[PDB]
Amino acid sequence: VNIVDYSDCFEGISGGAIFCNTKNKEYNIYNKELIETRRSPCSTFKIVSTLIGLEKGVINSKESVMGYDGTDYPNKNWNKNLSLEEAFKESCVWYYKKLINKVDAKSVQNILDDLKYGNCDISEWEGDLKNGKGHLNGFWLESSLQISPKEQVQTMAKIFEGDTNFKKEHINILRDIMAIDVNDANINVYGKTGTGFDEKNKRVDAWFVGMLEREGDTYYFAIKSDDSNKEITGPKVKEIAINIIKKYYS
Ligand SMILES: *C(=O)N1C[C@H](NOS(=O)(=O)O)CC[C@H]1C(N)=O
Repeated sequence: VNIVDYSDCFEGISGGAIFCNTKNKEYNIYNKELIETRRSPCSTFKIVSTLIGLEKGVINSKESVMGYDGTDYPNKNWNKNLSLEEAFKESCVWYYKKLINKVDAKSVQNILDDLKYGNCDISEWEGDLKNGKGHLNGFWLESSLQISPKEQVQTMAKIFEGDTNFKKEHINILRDIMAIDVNDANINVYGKTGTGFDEKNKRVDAWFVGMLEREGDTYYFAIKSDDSNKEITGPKVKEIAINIIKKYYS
């Protein structure tokens, strides 16, 4: 377990990082206190909810659709019968809300418990209704479910090392749709951003969680900001993560 200084890459933004290679159990940690602190996963939960939907047969493949009903949304790309692959990359809220609401709460509870997914607290199934966004809410978006960056890495590793009961075919669908292009063909990067604002503490929850493969070695990682600046988003934290990968993991 190595404590490291990645502050140079964070360019003044408050956050932490954890990279884990489970082959040689090398844990690299920047800001250990933050890395151990549970927060809402926000849209990073789509990694797990995709697998839930696949396992329960709500969806079947990266082409699978959820039956768009014509509702008007400001994001162009949400206004169509988009596939799993597109809904994942566009973080289409209605697609993933419809998906999870076809699954009974006990099945979700048991999968989160099996994955050790943070506090596994789905008690506020409907999410943070006080923000006014109604059905564009859920337990995973600044609501009851909370997970630490370290626990995210532990979950990612369990899934992608094949230590869960999720089907290999379903894991590979997730892998496909999480693949990122980082303009470096000598590393494969996979991940998902998340963005939320913690109203209680007046800080962002900005995430980039995923994995990294470079010549036989795989690193599971989670980068997380808790800055008080609302301009700090998951996309911004993904930039930071990419800088760290290019600097230290090439
Ligand atoms: C998830 O974090 N969300 C869904 C969507 N995607 O965010 S991302 O660009 O960080 O991946 C918009 C923000 C957020 C939400 N408010 O639902």
